[PDB]
Amino acid sequence: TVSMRDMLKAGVHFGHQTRYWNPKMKPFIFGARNKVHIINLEKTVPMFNEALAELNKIASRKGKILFVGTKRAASEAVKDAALSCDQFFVNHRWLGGMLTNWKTVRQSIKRLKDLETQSQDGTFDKLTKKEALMRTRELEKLENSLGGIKDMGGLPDALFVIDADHEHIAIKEANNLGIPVFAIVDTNSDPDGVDFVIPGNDDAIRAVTLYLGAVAATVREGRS
Amino acid sequence: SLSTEATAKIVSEFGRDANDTGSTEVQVALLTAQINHLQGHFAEHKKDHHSRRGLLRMVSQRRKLLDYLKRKDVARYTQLIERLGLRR
Amino acid sequence: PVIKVRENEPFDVALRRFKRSCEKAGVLAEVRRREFYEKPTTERKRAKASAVKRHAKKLARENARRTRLY
Amino acid sequence: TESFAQLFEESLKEIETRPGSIVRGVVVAIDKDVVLVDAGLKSESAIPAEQFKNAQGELEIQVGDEVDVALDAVEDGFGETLLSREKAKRHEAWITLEKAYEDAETVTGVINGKVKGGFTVELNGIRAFLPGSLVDVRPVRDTLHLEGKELEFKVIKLDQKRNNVVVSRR
Amino acid sequence: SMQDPIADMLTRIRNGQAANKAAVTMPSSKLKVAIANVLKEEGFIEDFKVEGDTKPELELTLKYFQGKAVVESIQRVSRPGLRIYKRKDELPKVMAGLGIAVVSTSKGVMTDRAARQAGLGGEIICYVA
Amino acid sequence: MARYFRRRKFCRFTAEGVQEIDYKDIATLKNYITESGKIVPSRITGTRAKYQRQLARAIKRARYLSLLPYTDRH
RNA sequence: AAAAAGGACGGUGAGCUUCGUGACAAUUAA
RNA sequence: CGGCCCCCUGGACGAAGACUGACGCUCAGGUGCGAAAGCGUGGGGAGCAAACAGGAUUAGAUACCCUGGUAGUCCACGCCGUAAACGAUGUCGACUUGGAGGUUGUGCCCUUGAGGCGUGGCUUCCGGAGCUAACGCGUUAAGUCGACCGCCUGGGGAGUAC
Ligand SMILES: [Mg+2]
Ligand SMILES: [Mg+2]
Ligand SMILES: [Mg+2]
Ligand SMILES: [Mg+2]
Ligand SMILES: [Mg+2]
Ligand SMILES: [Mg+2]
Ligand SMILES: [Mg+2]
Ligand SMILES: [Mg+2]
Ligand SMILES: [Mg+2]
Ligand SMILES: [Mg+2]
Ligand SMILES: [Mg+2]
Ligand SMILES: [Mg+2]
Repeated sequence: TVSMRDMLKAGVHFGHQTRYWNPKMKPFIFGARNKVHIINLEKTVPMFNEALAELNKIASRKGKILFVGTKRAASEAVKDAALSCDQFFVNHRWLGGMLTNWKTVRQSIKRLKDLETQSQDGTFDKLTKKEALMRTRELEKLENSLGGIKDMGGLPDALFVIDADHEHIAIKEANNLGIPVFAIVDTNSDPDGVDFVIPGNDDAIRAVTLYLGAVAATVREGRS
Repeated sequence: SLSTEATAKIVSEFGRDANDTGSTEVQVALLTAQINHLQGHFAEHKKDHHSRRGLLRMVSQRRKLLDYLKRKDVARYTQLIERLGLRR
Repeated sequence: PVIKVRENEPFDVALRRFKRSCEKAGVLAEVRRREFYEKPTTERKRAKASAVKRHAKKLARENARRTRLY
Repeated sequence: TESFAQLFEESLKEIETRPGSIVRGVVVAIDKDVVLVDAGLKSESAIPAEQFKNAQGELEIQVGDEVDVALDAVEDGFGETLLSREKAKRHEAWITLEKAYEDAETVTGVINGKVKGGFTVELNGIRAFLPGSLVDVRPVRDTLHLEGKELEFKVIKLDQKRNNVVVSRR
Repeated sequence: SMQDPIADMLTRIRNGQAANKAAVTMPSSKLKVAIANVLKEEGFIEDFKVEGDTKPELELTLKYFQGKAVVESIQRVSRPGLRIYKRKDELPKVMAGLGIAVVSTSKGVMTDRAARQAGLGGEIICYVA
Repeated sequence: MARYFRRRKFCRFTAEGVQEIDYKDIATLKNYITESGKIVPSRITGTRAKYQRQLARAIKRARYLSLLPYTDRH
């Protein structure tokens, strides 16, 4: 339901400097102002809407959505969005192999879940100091990164990615398993691995919130 | 490197008018004029091979145009060769 | 590099100014090049080598501003 | 909906910005080391707080404040924009000196030393030349007494190619 | 110098298909138009057009199905250095009949199937698959 | 005094689009020859290759006419 | 008459040989 | 091919056009050019320096190092026609996403400047697809093709014998 006006205010049309553009992004580039590319919104809006529909359709059939964003500017934003829609997110460093090596990272998930339980019950009495502090740091790391996927359970039904270039590793694994990919592709990004291309700004808090809000609304709608 | 007046003159007697600078007869006459001019220069400075490469290049170019001519309008050729000081 | 000592100029600072003037003129480096004789071919390589080195400095003066170390 | 061409033509006119121009940023968040500012650009800028702080170092800016900061880039910083405010303050210093030149306004400084043809003077971090015999109306034989004191000055010439401000109290 | 315009056409088609070009421009000629005219009936190209009178320009609209080149392969058979002529009984089958061979017969330029139905041989211009 | 000769490394010659620097002119040239009479590299002075060649040619002609020394040593 | 992106520091070595022939590879799966 | 100057002279490139009208590409044999060393004749001679001599080092040192030093290096006029003569990549033409620098033309725009937007030639470095045994090459291809020539078919014997 997002309108061209709101996207224009958020700076979605803004691309990167001409020094970094990828020529495969030419069809979605409207032009360059002051050596900065401008994304052609007249092509994004019809195509973005078609993606939003399919996401609603996937959410209608109990689909699982995995939001991927690692920029510290947008890390918390993605977290909040996923929490709202009871989805999953990875705000910390993407560990290689969540998707290709899922049957192994499950063990780390299992360790995380026991640590969440057995530390609240056990540490209080059996502190001893040293071991308690050690396991506490351990917990931090794991959750800080794997906290959003502890209860995910299995393979996702769709991927939502910010800055397809930065998270190229995540897209590769999703492509290997045939999981559909929805990525925000900037001018310096590679759209070859993306099944649903959304050309827009991936670096602005304003723009990223817009995108996350849009996607969050549609998925909740399908769920209901 | 030919002077402007010499180029303008040579065009007149070999071309229909002042703008027919491209006809084959004009090209041969222009080439022949420079071969004769560079001959006095090239008898001396015997080691000027770099300028000598240029002379052979116009000689080769003149050979193709004269051969091209003889193929068509044979007459024109004979008038040209008699008017110029070239054996062949 | 001709240096003239001015009034109320300490001798030590005049010598220090002399070190810079010779250094900026490259007198010591020049004499080193000309002490022995260099061969046309070799030198050319050294020059091109240093030139590639400076080109790499440029390509490292940028793009390197990314990634982490700790 | 309005055509993108017309919309972007609109957007740039309410913005009026360019690498050489000045921008009107909006303060988003105030952190210990940096301040988040939005100038309508493609990315928030984490501008260090000391740039916004006044000469005395007290926080004069609050969330939501409008700041006439200078533009540095748009995505040079790892794809992010950088903003400058000390340069805007430097511009403020230069323009008030220009007013002192034209409108005869007063700019205050300190005489730092004496040179062959006059005095070296300090104007908020700028070097100035004060002619020896034009310091004051009264022809005092020993003019050294005014060194090291805060004094008003009027700009006679401003050379950007040397950062040299020729000034006199006359 | 340019000595085989037909091979230039094959490279223009092959390179544009590999580069995902929408359209390709080239100098025009009767034979090129005739080959492009033949290409239309089998669906290898979208459309062709001719602009200009002193210096005609042949314009072909390339075709893609799933973002992939329609012309998988094309290669020259008869070349200026080596002319290839085939009798009707010996006419080659390109891409097991799924592709076509452009044959210049006495009745004009046609495909291998058209020559086979008409019982005619000729010069094998190119293989398309 | 306030002696300060900050050089932002721009082409003085380019300003005026000099079609050809002149050897005869001395004052201008001097502002680009080091005390030890050596030619300052374009890396430091920032001049374009086209004008430096004119500059180098002109200074060497001036040098022949003994308007400026080859070296300070004499 | 400055702010690192550092312009470059030349300081230097005397000499210090050769290891007999063939054999440690040895295996693969249903 | 590197001081400066003069005389004679070759090629390249650009702008706006005019003219000729396929006059083109490649090329066995052929011909010319072709670093250095070397050779012939006549000059010249500083420095440097094969050979050579002496002094060192070493078990020896017909070497490296040191002190000397002839041919040669220079000039004139001939000869030789060999080089890791290398981009180890023959020439010509077309085509196949980009980025930065260098150099050299040229068009337009409040010239507003120590500006902006194009459009040619040459050249350097990153690199996409593609290609490649890999390294790598990558619009200046080692990519996709066309025209022509040279050349290779195990190492050694041997680039040798006749
Ligand atoms: Mg031959
Ligand atoms: Mg010799
Ligand atoms: Mg001799
Ligand atoms: Mg002799
Ligand atoms: Mg001895
Ligand atoms: Mg001996
Ligand atoms: Mg010796
Ligand atoms: Mg050979
Ligand atoms: Mg060579
Ligand atoms: Mg070999
Ligand atoms: Mg490369
Ligand atoms: Mg032999």
